[PDB]
Amino acid sequence: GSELSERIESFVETLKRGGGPRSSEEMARETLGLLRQIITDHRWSNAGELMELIRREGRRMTAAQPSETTVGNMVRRVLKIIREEYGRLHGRQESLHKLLTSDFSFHYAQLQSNIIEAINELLVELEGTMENIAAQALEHIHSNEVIMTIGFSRTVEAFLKEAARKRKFHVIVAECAPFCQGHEMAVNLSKAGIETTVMTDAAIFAVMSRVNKVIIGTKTILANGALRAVTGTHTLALAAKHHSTPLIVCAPMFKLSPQFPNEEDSFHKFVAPEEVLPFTEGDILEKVSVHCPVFDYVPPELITLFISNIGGNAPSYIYRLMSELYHPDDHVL
Amino acid sequence: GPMDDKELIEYFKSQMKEDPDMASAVAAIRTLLEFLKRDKGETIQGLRANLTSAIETLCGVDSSVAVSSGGELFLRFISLASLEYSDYSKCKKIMIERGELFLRRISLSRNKIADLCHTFIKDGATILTHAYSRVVLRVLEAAVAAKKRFSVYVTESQPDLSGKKMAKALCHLNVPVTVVLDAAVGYIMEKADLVIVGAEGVVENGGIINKIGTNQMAVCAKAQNKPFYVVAESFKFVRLFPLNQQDVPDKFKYKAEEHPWVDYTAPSLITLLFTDLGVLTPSAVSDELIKLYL
Amino acid sequence: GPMDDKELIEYFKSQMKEDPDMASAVAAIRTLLEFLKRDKGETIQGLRANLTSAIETLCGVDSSVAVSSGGELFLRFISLASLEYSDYSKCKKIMIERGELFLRRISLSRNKIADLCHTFIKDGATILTHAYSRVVLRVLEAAVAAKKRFSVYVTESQPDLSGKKMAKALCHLNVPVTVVLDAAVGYIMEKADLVIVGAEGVVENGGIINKIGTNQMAVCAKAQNKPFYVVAESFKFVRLFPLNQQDVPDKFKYKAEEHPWVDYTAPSLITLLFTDLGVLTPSAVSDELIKLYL
Repeated sequence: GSELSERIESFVETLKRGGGPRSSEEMARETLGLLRQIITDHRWSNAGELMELIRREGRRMTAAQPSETTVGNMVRRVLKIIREEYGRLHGRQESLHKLLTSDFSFHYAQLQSNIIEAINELLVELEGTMENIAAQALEHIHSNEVIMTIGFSRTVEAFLKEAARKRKFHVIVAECAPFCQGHEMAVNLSKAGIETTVMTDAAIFAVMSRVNKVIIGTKTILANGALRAVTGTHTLALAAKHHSTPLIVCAPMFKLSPQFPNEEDSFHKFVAPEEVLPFTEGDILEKVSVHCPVFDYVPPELITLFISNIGGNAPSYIYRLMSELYHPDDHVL
Repeated sequence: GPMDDKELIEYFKSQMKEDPDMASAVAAIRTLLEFLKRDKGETIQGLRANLTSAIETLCGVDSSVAVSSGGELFLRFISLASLEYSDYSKCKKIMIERGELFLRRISLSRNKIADLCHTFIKDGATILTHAYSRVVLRVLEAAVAAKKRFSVYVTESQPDLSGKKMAKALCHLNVPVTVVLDAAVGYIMEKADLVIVGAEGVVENGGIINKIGTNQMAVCAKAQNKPFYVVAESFKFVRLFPLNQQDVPDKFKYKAEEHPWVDYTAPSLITLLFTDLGVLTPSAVSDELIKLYL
Repeated sequence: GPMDDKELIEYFKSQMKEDPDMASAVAAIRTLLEFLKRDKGETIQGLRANLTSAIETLCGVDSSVAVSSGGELFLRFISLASLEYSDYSKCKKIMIERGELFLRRISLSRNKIADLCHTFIKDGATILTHAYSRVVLRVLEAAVAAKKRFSVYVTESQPDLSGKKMAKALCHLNVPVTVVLDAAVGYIMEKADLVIVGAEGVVENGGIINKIGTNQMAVCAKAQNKPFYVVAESFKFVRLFPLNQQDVPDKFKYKAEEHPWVDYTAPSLITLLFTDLGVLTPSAVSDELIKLYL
């Protein structure tokens, strides 16, 4: 009751003010725990009331920070789990087969336990996602390869660290300006014995002719296979496509969002201009427009392969995965 | 038997003329179902043969891809219904009920496509269209109803000036529109922000069969990195796999010097497809067709 | 002066009408040379100003790029002649004789282009052309005179059906030709082996200015790896650098909803150019223009 309300308010304020869970997996775990607490503590009779309550809470959390798609993905996953459990306990996707060959008000006592155990199984699968992704490193990295990365991705770091246990290769890291988090990735990889190079994004094209493949992380994966990545990733993808360099996206399954790139002006995250132009510039700041987008849109045609905890896939198959995780009626939320 | 070829053609033409908004495929499916209503048969084999002959003569009336798509979809529907019920009477009742539901569902696909596609139109955008299309008109109407401002370019479609008809229909709701030549596709491409076209038929690999000028516009949009969107209904999903322009069946090219009426556009030239199933990549059409046929 | 604007236009039109084979640029250059013949002036400054005004009037008569290119070429010729000889009296005779020789050479240019270009057509080839072009017609005549057998496809050129005129002129010498819509260039591209078109003007970077359907035709040829050959005379070399389609001067698009008459084709979409200077890459046009203007 009161404790749940305080937790929800704290989560919303943390999302609004930034910070909090640095790891995306940690944020997904916290969202799943909050949803589990909402299901346990709040009073509901049938599946419809629970779905409406979850929809309202997910709407609030999404409006708190629209750029954090993991919270909305978790809300939609919980809604799909609830729908599946209700259909299994009560009854027995849109397609041509369904079109040709032709009510959540009922209450069941054991529905809540099934929902809770399904959520617990989802959390358990979430805990082992990084190791599952990293276990496929050897199938994609050969001897004396050159790998190009941008920013600081923990999944890519685990990928490269696992691959380095048995193979020798070179890794080039571009500092994702202004927040040059690529330096941390470079020093972490160098601490593991991998030979690493530090360079600015301005050189991404220049060295791209000597890169064998590109391995990057992402913030969100759209329904068409497009990426919401860190800024400068679109340029890296274009440079890789210019040289036909394969581009690999190491992204967990919980970063898939059933949204489409139709939305505008809310995609990129705009932060204070101080990161790009310091306040000490003076008078010229009065008549200069400074914009600092944090995220970038990458079209699906620039992506070669998606590596997730379930294996490797092409972007053209992403829709099917998105059909297996989310109900089409929960896209609007 | 009942309702010979003359009555079938008369019913098809009457359904087309009474409601000009209704598409050719919808009218063909209505004619086939209303044929199913009065057959006076006892076996599913003769019913299937009679329906196949009815589809043959209906495609003889209209050489459009959509009519054949509707015929194949109806045949698959009949086969699926027969798969579940062995007795012919119960199967026929189920077929009539499911056909009524199918007609109801396909009668409102255009509105679903409009509601799912109008979001992709931005304020102040420049929309390029090829020829007359009820679905494109509906999505532009839905975008206008959303208090959005945009300009539209349309080609004249020299064989039959359906571009002029589309321009008048767009002026009807006070939309700034322009008419350009079929040779001005490349010239005006740099001014358009996105391209939206219809489709008479969606082939297995995700490509489309459309008016003769669609391929040029798709290639020109690809050469200038412009998005290419296709609005098409589910009942236009054909299990055809053309390899080039010459591989398109001749029954669709002609009778609808060398003046073909349709062309094929490869899936690699298409960004997204807007159907009553949703927003899909070209790869999803093949999955749908595979799932339909076991 | 000795010749007035009215009779200048009359002479231009009469010279065009008397010999329909001669191109607009050749007639304009002949009219300018005739104007220089009867000027009654004594100052090279007044001669240059009068020639500039005459070129302005002639370009006002017809809005073709070739006329302006010929005017600029004539102005450069006058400047070179003035540089060679300081005295105006001695300069005028040199200008007159050099202009006569220039007229002879620009008259022989078409046959030179045909002789140097007919070799690129193979037996059993399928040549795709866009609209009417006397240079393309002469090239195909020379190819036929070489006992070569080939087929030709032409587009109807919707704004004015010059494609039908080209088809009739080709049938005149018993050449198997076909007429297709302007929307069927992409459809028919896979049948053709190579593309030959004319050019109203050759811009600085090697691209061409041509009829409205040329750009999409070149893009479609590029998308299918088909060679795109351009036949153009030397007097159509203009120092213009259009960045896009909108960058083309408006005096050439119109008067010759919205209907431009010309488009620009980038040098990267052109394989080779056949001129009276020979077979050139698009990079050679810039070298020629740089060498001409010091």
